[PDB]
Amino acid sequence: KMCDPGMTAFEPEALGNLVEGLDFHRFYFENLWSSKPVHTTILNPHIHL
Amino acid sequence: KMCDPGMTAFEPEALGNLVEGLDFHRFYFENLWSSKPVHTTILNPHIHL
Repeated sequence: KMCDPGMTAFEPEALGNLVEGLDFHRFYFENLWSSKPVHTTILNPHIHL
Repeated sequence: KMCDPGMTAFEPEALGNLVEGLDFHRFYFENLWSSKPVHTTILNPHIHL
């Protein structure tokens, strides 16, 4: 819901390629994240309106 | 069916050699692929007619 159907993506899992859509991240939602303790921390956020 | 009987092949599994036929890929069809979740993604396809 929070992502556009034609979402553009640059990430190390794409190996320097540009990925379009949500099909690519689905593999990580299905396999890995479906789960040991994990803590995230956001540092120095900047927002441009 | 989709491959010619005298199919030519260059691939890293051939270690820089040119492989003819389908006997070479049979080892990978029999052993490895006969099976955990795997997702393929095709990027930037170009077709020459």
